Amino acid sequence: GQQLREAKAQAAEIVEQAKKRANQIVDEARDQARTEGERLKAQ
Amino acid sequence: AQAEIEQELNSVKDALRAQVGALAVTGAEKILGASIDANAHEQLVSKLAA
Repeated sequence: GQQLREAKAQAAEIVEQAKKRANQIVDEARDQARTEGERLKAQ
Repeated sequence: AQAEIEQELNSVKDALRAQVGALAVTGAEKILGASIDANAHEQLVSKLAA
């Protein structure tokens, strides 16, 4: 019972870690596209 | 970003051609050279359009 509860609690950690990688990838792509946009508009 | 580049550029072209068209109307001094011989022509075409 201890081993099965430890496995479900580790599975939730793996899903939340990949969700934080998901939010970092989409927000850095938005920020990089915005900075290249202000570069072309100032140019 | 490319749509905002073209919209900024079009606002500049519209402002430049708006001030050039506002400068060409203000040069009406050629029309200030007129006499009664062209006024008789203008009153003739004002007769023709009733």
